Amino acid sequence: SGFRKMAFPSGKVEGCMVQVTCGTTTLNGLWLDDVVYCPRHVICTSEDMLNPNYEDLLIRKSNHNFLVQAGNVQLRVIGHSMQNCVLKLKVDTANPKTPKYKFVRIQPGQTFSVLACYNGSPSGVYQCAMRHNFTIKGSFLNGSCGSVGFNIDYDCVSFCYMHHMELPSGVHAGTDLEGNFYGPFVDRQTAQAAGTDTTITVNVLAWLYAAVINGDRWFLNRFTTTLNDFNLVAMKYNYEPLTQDHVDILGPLSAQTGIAVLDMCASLKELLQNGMNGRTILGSALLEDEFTPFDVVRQCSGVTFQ
Amino acid sequence: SGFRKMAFPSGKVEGCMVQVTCGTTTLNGLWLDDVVYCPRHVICTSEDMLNPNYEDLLIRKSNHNFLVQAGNVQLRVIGHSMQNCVLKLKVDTANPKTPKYKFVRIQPGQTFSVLACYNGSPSGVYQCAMRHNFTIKGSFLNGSCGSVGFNIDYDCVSFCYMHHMELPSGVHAGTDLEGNFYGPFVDRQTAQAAGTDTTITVNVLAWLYAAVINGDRWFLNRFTTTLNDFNLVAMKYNYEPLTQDHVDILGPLSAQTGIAVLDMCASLKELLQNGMNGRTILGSALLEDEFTPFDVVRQCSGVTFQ
Ligand SMILES: *[C@](O)(C(=O)NCc1ccccc1)[C@H](C[C@@H]1CCNC1=O)NC(=O)[C@H](CC1CC1)n1cccc(NC(=O)OC(C)(C)C)c1=O
Ligand SMILES: *[C@](O)(C(=O)NCc1ccccc1)[C@H](C[C@@H]1CCNC1=O)NC(=O)[C@H](CC1CC1)n1cccc(NC(=O)OC(C)(C)C)c1=O
Repeated sequence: SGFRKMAFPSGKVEGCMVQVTCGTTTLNGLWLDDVVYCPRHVICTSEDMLNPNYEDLLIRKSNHNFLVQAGNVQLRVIGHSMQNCVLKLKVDTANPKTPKYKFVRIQPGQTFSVLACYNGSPSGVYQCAMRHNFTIKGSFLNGSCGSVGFNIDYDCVSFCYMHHMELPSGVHAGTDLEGNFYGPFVDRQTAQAAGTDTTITVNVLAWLYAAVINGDRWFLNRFTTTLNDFNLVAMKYNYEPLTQDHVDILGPLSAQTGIAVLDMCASLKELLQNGMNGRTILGSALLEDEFTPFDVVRQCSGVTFQ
Repeated sequence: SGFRKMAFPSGKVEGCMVQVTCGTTTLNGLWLDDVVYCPRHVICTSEDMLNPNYEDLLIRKSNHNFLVQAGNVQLRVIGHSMQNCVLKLKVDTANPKTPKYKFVRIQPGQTFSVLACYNGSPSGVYQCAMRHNFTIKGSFLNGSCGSVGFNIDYDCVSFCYMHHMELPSGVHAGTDLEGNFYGPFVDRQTAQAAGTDTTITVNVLAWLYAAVINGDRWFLNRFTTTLNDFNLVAMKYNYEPLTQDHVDILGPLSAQTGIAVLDMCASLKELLQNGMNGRTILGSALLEDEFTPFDVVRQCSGVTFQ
């Protein structure tokens, strides 16, 4: 009973957070086995930030220019290397708290938990979606760079995001753990714009299934729709096209509720055309799009992790 | 920048969660030093739930009846005791991961993080407010009882909630860690209902201040109101009366923004009377009341825990 935006338990990732300082800049790093991963702009001064030549700047650095602290312990840096927009600092000690992990690049519409960290110390946890303009709607202040986003499957932590920068109107951009940016962005202090954002249709449909599962049924109508006719309306309201893959992905939820996917699309189509008429769904007065189909199943069926 | 509903990092609590089985009932317990805390109804059959005589039921229980697992390590129960609605199981092994902790009874209007667990394994984290009707808007399934709510101050975990039950409005009720229910609820299978609930006015104001700090400022206006006139309008909408102590508690956010509380109240009065005209505030189309002034200050100033 109840439906909440829910993050993964963050303990397995808390144990990996360290502090990385280079010269005047302190941010967070991720300590896995004997490697610390952090944003490469830790080597920049405020002047460098406006147009940095990272390869040239890094040649000027040595292992001892990197001060890495895990709580009250300094880790010795014995090697360093750049991979795209992240640095990899080899350290002489392996992290005893390293969880089972992998690095993944997620797709737009997929969600993950962010452990917001400052000076190597975890501060809070919240859920984010990779939007189709490759931004996230985060909560990030000075010092949060190097905080990571992740999912947990059983005991395995999949790291998918490392935080680098803020974009206009309070949204955020970063890389995967191989240092490749999500979206057309670059780690440079210059004006950069994100593309127009859109609503994540398959996620709205998942959340409408969550609503039915939790006893909110008032938006269900007696119609069905074809995929084409639905998308004609969806595009008029800045919704992402719904694909047959999306329909197929919603299958398990539609079996759980006895409401065919294209029937739910006909109810969504009516909501888009007529609005919500001042009524709420799952305690929201708008249509929510940052719950994936899996998020809904996971929460409504009690999947756990250890 | 950016403002998100944010839970505390949960790892300090994850290291305390265990599974407690008694007969056919399995739920979660909280393992601190050599004591495991869990809901006393773990000793009940469904037949016991109608009017359980907990004192008599417990007398018939052996230490051997209590099967406690921490991961795949069984803990030997060597003693048990009842305190109000919580059972205290003394175990052979003190929890090596016991954090610095306190037991506190939170006040209505205040927030805390819930670590939802099943079979002693953490599954997710989210923020809840203790409502004025002594319920919380949680997400809890079969097997979640014994999950706890907490705040973290520096390195001290203040445990304030243990989950016991769901109500016929989709909300939840439980105890403090001394086993005393919040609200008038009882741990037996009887018809129970949440009282009327009021909107937490001081929290709505704090969230409007959060909005301004993050640059979402369209609802600000040049008008001011008296405290009494604001409360005349507020009371009609089932908002909690705003006291002078509330105005004082908002002092830090008022000073940060330069917007006097009675100036902000004129925004809130206009939003109550005329609605939002299809705009959002921090991404919400309704007025959010589950952020405390401290939650806003904590998030917008970036304080950290360890
Ligand atoms: C990250 O570097 C960080 O946390 N660094 C440690 C630190 C920084 C400053 C002071 C003390 C310690 C920050 C994270 C930012 C901060 C505010 N919100 C965030 O998400 N990243 C940057 O500052 C980033 C670095 C560039 C990519 C390499 N940066 C620099 C300068 C400007 C912006 N953004 C910005 O100005 O956006 C607009 C829309 C123009 C306001 C930026 O992200
Ligand atoms: C908690 O006891 C628990 O999780 N126990 C272990 C377990 C239970 C069931 C199956 C396997 C394992 C549950 C938590 C509830 C369950 C679903 N969501 C929750 O939040 N608590 C209860 O069942 C509670 C126990 C009473 C306090 C001692 N209980 C009993 C009887 C009735 C209700 N409520 C209820 O019927 O609510 C409605 C909305 C009317 C369905 C109740 O919580």
